[PDB]
Amino acid sequence: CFEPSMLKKKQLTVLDLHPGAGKTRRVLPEIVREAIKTRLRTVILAPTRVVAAEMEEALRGLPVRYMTTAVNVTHSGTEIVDLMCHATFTSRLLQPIRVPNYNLYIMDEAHFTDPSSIAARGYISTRVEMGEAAAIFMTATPPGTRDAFPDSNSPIMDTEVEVPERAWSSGFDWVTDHSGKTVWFVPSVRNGNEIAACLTKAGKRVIQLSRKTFETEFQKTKHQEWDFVVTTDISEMGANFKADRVIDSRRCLKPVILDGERVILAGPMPVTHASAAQRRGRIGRNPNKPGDEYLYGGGCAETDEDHAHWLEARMLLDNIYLQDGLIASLYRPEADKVAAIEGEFKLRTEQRKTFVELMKRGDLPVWLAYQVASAGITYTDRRWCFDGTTNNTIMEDSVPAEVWTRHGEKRVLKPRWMDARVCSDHAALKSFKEFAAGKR
RNA sequence: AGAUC
Ligand SMILES: [Mn+2]
Repeated sequence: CFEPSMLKKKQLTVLDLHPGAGKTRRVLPEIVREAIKTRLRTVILAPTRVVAAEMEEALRGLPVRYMTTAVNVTHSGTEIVDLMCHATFTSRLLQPIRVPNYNLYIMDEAHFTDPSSIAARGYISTRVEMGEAAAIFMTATPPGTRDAFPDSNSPIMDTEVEVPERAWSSGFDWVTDHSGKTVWFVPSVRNGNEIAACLTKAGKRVIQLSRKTFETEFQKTKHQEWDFVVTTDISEMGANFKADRVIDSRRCLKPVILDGERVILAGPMPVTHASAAQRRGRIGRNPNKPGDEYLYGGGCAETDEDHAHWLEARMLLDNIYLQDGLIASLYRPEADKVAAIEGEFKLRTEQRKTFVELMKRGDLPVWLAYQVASAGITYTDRRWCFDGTTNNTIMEDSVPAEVWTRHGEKRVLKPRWMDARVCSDHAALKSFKEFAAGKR
């Protein structure tokens, strides 16, 4: 557990705190109050807007500069503590700007494998190792450890069973015979839609959660009755339910780079241990309501090296300026997930600004932005969106999607580099069509 | 699938 000793330079502390143990509502305030007392320049790193909003609740009234729109408080101007999301921190490290020389970095959910979180751990741990700063990483599953069954406030009954992943008409009576409340993690929105329809058909009350619907739908879990929450991994962090069962497919979709050539949303494939621990961690939280059960349908992923986020983290970190041209390393327990030589992705000055602008203003995925920038293409030149090979054609409703270009021509979306994330769902395609049209 | 400005 935490002690003020850990606030000295050259100390990186990983607080292994199991789900429900108090990372956000107990330990984080404790750390922040001591940093405020001792006037340490501190940044708090939340993985998501949601967790940031949860953080402000727990830090209510303390002098914290919230560098996120997810929170709106009056700032005194004397605030020495900043709060932002992992991706915001990493993006700002990429700008030609003045990053404060924070003495203390506090990262909550330090297992997050978003490429910007991985890159932030690399930068932060390198700065600690150089003697410049102190850092505290909090998670239930410290990087480098593979325990899918961490401790809990109340004992959890874990049972491996065949978990249905499609609509069913028989053979799974235990799903619907249950009279409690179930949180069911599914690999995708479309997959949860089919299961939710099947459960609704059988007379259950279902709330569905995803990135696209979380805002409006999650509050319903607080105020309406419900039998099932069917959720994507949106609910792995910063989401809590009054449930007594989790059903876990133990699968996910994850971006994968095929042959160095393109990015697909591979799967469904096994989740990591960290993600299984988070999913299981939705229950077993209430010592007054024992009896919770975790029903899971397969193993966890033994190697995450196929995940594109590892290489994308190195693309960010190779281009984050440290000191007179040094390059930060990935956080050591995770450094073996990428086999690329040191500095392989460092871009020269001009191509680097393009990569940065492609990601921030352009909102392209890291891997894609890097392909464009490293080809010498300028930010506003969108011709590559239309001149790929035929197998790069983006479909809409099984018909080649089309775009009115800045030159008043209707062209089929066929990007020179295919990254499935630009058209994996409706909002993504819409954002990329605007990009291909020259609108941002 | 997720993520930020
Ligand atoms: Mn927490």
